[PDB]
Parts: sequence; structure tokens; C-alpha cells
Amino acid sequence: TADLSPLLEANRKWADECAAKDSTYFSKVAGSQAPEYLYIGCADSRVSPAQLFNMAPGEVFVQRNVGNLVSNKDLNCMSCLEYTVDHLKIKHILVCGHYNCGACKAGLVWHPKTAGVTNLWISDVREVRDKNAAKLHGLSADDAWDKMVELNVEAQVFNVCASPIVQAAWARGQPLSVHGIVYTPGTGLVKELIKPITGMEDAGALLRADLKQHCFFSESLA
Amino acid sequence: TADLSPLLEANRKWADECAAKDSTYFSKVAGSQAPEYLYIGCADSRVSPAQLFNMAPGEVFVQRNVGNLVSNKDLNCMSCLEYTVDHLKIKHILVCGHYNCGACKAGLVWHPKTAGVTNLWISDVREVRDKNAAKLHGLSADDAWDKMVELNVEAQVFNVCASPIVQAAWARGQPLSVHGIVYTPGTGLVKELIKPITGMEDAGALLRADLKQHCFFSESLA
Amino acid sequence: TADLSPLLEANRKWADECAAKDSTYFSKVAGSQAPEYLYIGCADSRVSPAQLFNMAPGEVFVQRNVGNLVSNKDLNCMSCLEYTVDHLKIKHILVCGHYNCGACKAGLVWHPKTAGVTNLWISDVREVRDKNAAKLHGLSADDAWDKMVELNVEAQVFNVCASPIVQAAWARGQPLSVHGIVYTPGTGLVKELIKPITGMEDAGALLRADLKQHCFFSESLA
Amino acid sequence: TADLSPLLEANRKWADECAAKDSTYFSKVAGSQAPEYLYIGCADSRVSPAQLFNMAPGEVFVQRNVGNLVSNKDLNCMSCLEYTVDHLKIKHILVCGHYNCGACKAGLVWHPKTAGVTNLWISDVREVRDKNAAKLHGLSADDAWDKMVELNVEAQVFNVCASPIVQAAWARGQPLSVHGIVYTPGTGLVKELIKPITGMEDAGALLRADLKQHCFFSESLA
Ligand SMILES: [Zn+2]
Ligand SMILES: [Zn+2]
Ligand SMILES: [Zn+2]
Ligand SMILES: [Zn+2]
Repeated sequence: TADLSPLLEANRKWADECAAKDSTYFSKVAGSQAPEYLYIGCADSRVSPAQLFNMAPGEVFVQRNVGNLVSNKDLNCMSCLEYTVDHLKIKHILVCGHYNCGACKAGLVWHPKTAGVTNLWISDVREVRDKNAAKLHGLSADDAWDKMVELNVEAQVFNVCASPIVQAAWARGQPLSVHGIVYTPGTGLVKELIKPITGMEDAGALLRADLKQHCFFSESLA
Repeated sequence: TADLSPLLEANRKWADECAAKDSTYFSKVAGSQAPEYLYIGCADSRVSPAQLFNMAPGEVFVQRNVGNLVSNKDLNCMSCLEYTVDHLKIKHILVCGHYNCGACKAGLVWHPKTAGVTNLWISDVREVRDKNAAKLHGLSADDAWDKMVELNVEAQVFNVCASPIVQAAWARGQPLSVHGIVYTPGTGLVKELIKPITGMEDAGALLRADLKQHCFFSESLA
Repeated sequence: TADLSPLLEANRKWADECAAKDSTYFSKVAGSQAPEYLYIGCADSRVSPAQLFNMAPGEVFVQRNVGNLVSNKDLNCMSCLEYTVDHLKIKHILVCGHYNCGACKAGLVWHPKTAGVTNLWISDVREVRDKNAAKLHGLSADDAWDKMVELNVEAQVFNVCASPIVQAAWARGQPLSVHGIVYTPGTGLVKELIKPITGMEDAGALLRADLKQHCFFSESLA
Repeated sequence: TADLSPLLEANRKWADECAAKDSTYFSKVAGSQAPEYLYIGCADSRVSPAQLFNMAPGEVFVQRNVGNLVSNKDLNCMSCLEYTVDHLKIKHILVCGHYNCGACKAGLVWHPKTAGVTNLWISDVREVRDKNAAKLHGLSADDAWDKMVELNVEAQVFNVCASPIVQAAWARGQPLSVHGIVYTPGTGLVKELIKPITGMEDAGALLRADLKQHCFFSESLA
């Protein structure tokens, strides 16, 4: 019962359906790729980018990790961002959270003495949490969970915008836009939490934290 | 223009159908997930695992990084592995490489002096190449590329097998299998490179590196 | 010339003396170590902990990195912390910053777009600065630098306190203290910035961030 | 007894002795540093660089970690190397192992199912180990341990030489030399395992592995 035959038969059928309808569906992407989109999202099994957006092969380059986290000192995620931006010249970066996310739950409730690598990994969710005690405390377990997801989404858009890669791209006039969205596993629909950000002006109007003070910090000293 | 209306409209259209076909498609995965698979794959825009295996929401938990790499020392990949194995209790790990992989070509032709984070990330790929330098010795460019891909899939499978998370599940008598697969962007077809590995003895029959030696080295001293 | 003879000659001279003073200086630490201290400090060439505390061989176990930084997600620092606490059974952790620290100045004046790995590594330093933006607001260059150093020492001490290794030793009733110190390259003098922390209650009295909140957040939901 | 008074009194006395003998000992390094040496070595409490070499403040910038490891995807160690080479323009890099090293022991004998971050961290020692089964198997526990230390030293010189930083420096004609040495805790003496390496020619003559094939790999393809 460790056998893959059923699973290989599903893939075979799918590939045949696809090319029967469009002969160059796969052929036209045999030898290179040029997607317009990068998507950064959760490793959760209910949130499948290509299928929920209906995008075909060669349309969306994807990073996927527990909690949809972005950090300058994570060479895994930073690699997806640098390769898309600097070598494929993508136009749009999608940063996506989901309701009912258990990486955000563990962030609310786990004691940091918890054994294992997952507890190390979701340290980033604790940091967003600890900054928003005023939006979180004394809500129902349910209302706190949905609000944790939204805040993290906002946290990770800022991280993408404040990243060295995306900062160098905007400095050399490359058009690049960043987007904060959220998915509902219960209904399969996407909602837009934050409108499009295409540079320092949009960022300055749409994000809670101050990206400009972040980038130019000694223009606030003496 | 970075307008999202077109993408959202495609998600609308997508959700309505899936539901009209089947009323409970989404609502039954409202409040939890219990997938049976973990997929570790490449970040490239042509290899979409839920799409290419035709899997419904909540069927396959996903890690996706430049080059489908697995190291004990990468907390991003290691948490995907710990969460599925230890808490979700999955049964099958899919380790997937792909033909035409730009990460594997970078591993053959870049000089380690190249700037930027992607050059750091693919060091694992240079190490597989060096240990196997002789196998890649007189091949045409295309032939070294296809070989690199396949050698990388075998290594990554040994890495999952040798990981502390996995050695631990085996010693506890957890049922958990590991499978080396490859994908062709040009055809949409999955091929199987290494048959199922369900414990230490399959790993002895199937892998070219010695998993027993790695696990029990110190016994071969006096 | 890269000849090593001069350096080796200085080690010869050094060893002979220490031994002539005291026959068993070296031979008694031939086959094990049991130090009582762990030092986490900066990599800068002026801050040499065994020298500046005048400690003999086997007295102080050392971590040294650009900016004396501590994150749950850095396996280099975290193993120094786990090995001493869990296996060597140490009693005191020294977390040491220094005046004139180029890492702390880089954290104030670099634009996150700057190339190279040192710019990634010091993100922890930008985050301490941002949370405390107001305290650093109208200071002269020298004054913001000295403040940055001191704020960084407090943060890093909270990081060691909040780590899973340390929370775990405390819950097991292990005696283990944590101490925030600073060093002046110009004088050779150590000053003490935060008094000893020996458990949860000292941490409540001594740190400006709330360690209890961080550990038990989820209790303040309904 | 968690009290630091005795320890602060030792530092005070030391600093006074030093400046009594030489008035500018500390003063001349109050406002910057310019060391000639970087040292990369073990966090072991018996191996204290500044004291074993008799170097004063401002002479040796130091990285220290469990096992004296160097990896392109360790931002901690890679930071020490990039800062010294590119901003301070050091001339000499010292890579140092020690006999009786317990990071190298754990590498010989631990089962990789072992819980904790230290076991993740010393994965690099397993990789050097697995490549040298022919130098290691059927030696006494003691003889295998000393040989593990020597090999690792060689492993980590190669890693320094093959690093992006040191590769870019040599390409722009910066003089920089790499040195493989070993210390004996039992006798306090240093020994030279590998003679000085100042570029690709020296590396090519003195190192077991092929640095040239490593850097220029497609000049061995067709
Ligand atoms: Zn999630
Ligand atoms: Zn690929
Ligand atoms: Zn410093
Ligand atoms: Zn050691």
C-alpha cells in the first residue's frame, strides 16, 4: 500500500487531458520559463496556488513554508525572491495568508519551551504577536486567530518591501508590485487585505509601519 | 497596471464550479487538515504539485525551494518535515526534481565567486556534483544537466532518509515511506527514479550511498 | 610573507612560562573540560574574553559573532547554548556588548539595499532600533551609537532568557543565571548593565520587555 | 553566589597592569581597529586564541563555534569572513582545530536520531567523516579521534579557500593567506598541519581536494 501506481495514473490522465485541449500547453514551456508572478504562501495542504488561481504551468513561481514567513536571514525564501526579481524580472509578488492557519495558532498559544524545530521556526509569528497585544488580548479564541492571520500577512508584505532585493529593484526603476491577500479554506475564495504597492509612495500610504524611516533612519537623527 | 480584479475573477469562477459540482468540496476542510502526503519540490513555475497530481484541497502538504534541497541545517524545510511526520502523522514523503532545472545548471556552470544569495543556497548542489565528478566527466552539456538532476534527486532522498525526524519515526515503528520522483516540464509527466523506501532494509537495497554506515559508523573502530 | 615562525615562537615562549610557573597548568585539562561560564560576545579584535577576564584554560566556553547576536533560528549560536547548558551543565551565561561597535553603527546608517552577507546578518540590529525608535530620536551621532549598543545588550539578554534551552533548564530546576555586560575598548574595563537574572521573577523585575507575557500570551484571550 | 564582583575585580586588575606597563595599550585602539589576522576556531573552553598566541587587543578578529566549522550557508561565520576581508582588508586567516575535541567525537559516534540543535549543527563533521571511512575504520577510539580532528581541519581550510569572499579577493589581487593549524589542550602548543596558501597555485599543491576543478568545473566537461 506504499505503492504510487494510482498516483502516477492520475498525473498521466491530467497531462493527456491538458494537451488534448491545447497542443502547446506543455511544449511551449519545455525549454525555459518566464512567469510574471512570484507567490509566497503557506505549506498547508488546503491552499494550492496554481489551482486556486487557475494558473497554468509557467505562470507562477512559488515559495511555500509553515506560516508564509519572509526573513532576510532565511536563505531558502530569500533565494526564491532574488531569482524571480533579478534573473526572471517578474512584475508581481503575491504574499498570501489563510484563515484556520495552525502556524498562527501555535504562535498564539505555545510555550516557547516546546521541543522541536517547528517551535524554533515560528518565532517570527511570536514577534508579530508581541507587538499587537492591544489588538489581540481579550478576544474569543476564534476572533484572535483570524486577527493573528491578518496581522502576519501585513508583517510579511512589509518584509518583502523592506528586503534588500526589492529595495535594489525599485532603485534601478524596475517595475515591481507587492500584494497582501488572504484565502478561506472553508469557502475557497481569495480576499484582498492590502491594495497594490508599486514603490515607496504606495508603501507610505498603505502600510501601518514606516518603511521610509526604516530605509532612511539617520534622516531622523541629528 | 497591477490591478488584481482579473485574478480574483478567475478565483470566483474556479470556486463556484468546484462547489456546483459538489456542495461540500470546500466546507468539509473548514476546520482541519489530514493529508496523507508531504511533497518536497522545486520552486520553478512549471511544476505545480496539487495541479499535476490532480489533488483536491487538503490532500498534499507542500515545501518548494530553488532546487528541491533538503539539509538538517535548514529550519524552513526541516519544519515542514517535522510538522507532517510528528503532528499530522503523514504516511508518504514525495521528493521531486525536474528536467530543465536552472538550479541544477547553475550548480554546473557558476563560479563560486558569483555575488548574491542564490549562489550561497546552491552550495549543496556543488557538493553532490563534486562527489560524483567522474559520472559527469565527458558528457555533452544536455547530458550533464539531465544527470545532475537525477543525482540531485537521489542525494535529497538520502537526506530525508538520514534526517533525525525520519530516523526517529522509524525507531518508534511509525509507518512512513520515501519516494524519489522526477517531472518533465515539456510533457507534464511524472517518472519514478527510486522505488518506495519504508525502513532501513529498503534503504540498504535502493540507495548507492551507505545509510547503515552513516547511522552506525562508530562500530567500525576497534 | 605569510611565514608563521614568529607566531609559533610566541606560543612556545607562552607555554613554557605558564608551565614553569605551574607544572600542571596544562596537563590537568588534557582529557576534559568543566567550565562554569558561557560567554556570548562580539567578534571585534579588541574584546578577548579569556584575556580580559584573566581566565586560565578550561574556565570559559565562547561564542563570538559580528554584533554579539542571539536568535532561536541561528544554529551556530544555539548549539553553543545547548551544549553548555544541557551537557556541560554550566551555571552562568555572560552576554557581552562593546562601545565603538561597528556592527551597531552599521545597524544605524546602512540602507537595507547594501549588498553582501553582513547586511543580512545585522537585520536583528535594525529590529531593536525600530522598536526603540523614539529613545534614539534626537541624539548626536556618538550618543545614538552608545545607546544602540546598550539597547542591543538588553535585547540579547531577553533572547537568551526566552530561548527554549533556557526556559527548559528553569522548568527542570537547573541553577542557571544570565548577566548583561558591556566593555570599553579604550580602557579595558567591563561594566555591568543588568543585574543577575536567575529565573522568571528576576526577569520580571529587571527587563523592560515582558518575559511573562511572551511565555504565557494565550491566557489573555477570553 | 550568582555574583560577578570577583570576576569584575580580575578584569579591573588586568586592565591596570596592562596600562601601567604601556600607556597606549588600550588608548590607541579606543576609536577603531585594524587587525591583520582573522582566526576561526572551536568554542571549547581550553582553546583561547588571544592568550595562546599572546596577541594584544586589535591584533586578531575571532569567530568561534562548536567544531570550528565553515559553510557558505552559515550567515554567522560568513559574516566574520566578509567583514574582515572586504572592509578591514586582513592579510592572514587562521583555521584552527584541537585534539580532544568533543564536537569531533560526537561526529564519530552519535546516531543522527539524537534530539537537539547540537546534533543538527555537527552534520558537517559527519560529511567529512563519511568521505574518509578508509582513514578511519579499525583504528583505536583514540587514534580515530586525533585523525578526525586533522581531517576536519583540512576540510575547513578548503571551505575558506573555496568561499565566495576569498575567491573574489584573489580575483582582484588582494594579498590574503590561509593557514591550517592544530592545538594540543594537554601541552598548550600549536602545530602547523598545512603550510601557507596564498592563491590557486599554493592551494593546488598543498590540499588533497581539487580547488581548481571546484571553481572551473565546465573546463572538465565537453
Ligand atoms: Zn498555515
Ligand atoms: Zn528547478
Ligand atoms: Zn562589535
Ligand atoms: Zn572542540
